[PDB]
Amino acid sequence: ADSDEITKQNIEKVLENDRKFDKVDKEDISLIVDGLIKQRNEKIQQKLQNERRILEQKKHYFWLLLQRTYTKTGKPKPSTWDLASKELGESLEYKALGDEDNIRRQIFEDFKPE
Repeated sequence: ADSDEITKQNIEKVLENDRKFDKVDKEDISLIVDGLIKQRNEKIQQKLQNERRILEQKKHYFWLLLQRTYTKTGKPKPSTWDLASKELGESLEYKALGDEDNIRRQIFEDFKPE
């Protein structure tokens, strides 16, 4: 979907019908293109939402790990994630977001315990 790859013009060159365009107006060409671009955007969006569902489960489990390590009363939530991460990273749930490093730092500060 990303960049549409000039889908309208590539489809419009096909909609010339090997240059037999003589019985189709200019209105038909644009409307078919707009439908194909919208369906390409929808197909991209549905796939991206499937990736998000995998991340939603891991955010709760990492929050459960951070709560087990840094509870309300037992260990205070660090003021800087670098101090936290140096002491956190033996446990496997911080390693389960080791490709999602921007998410793991944000959800740590935004944990808000109790």
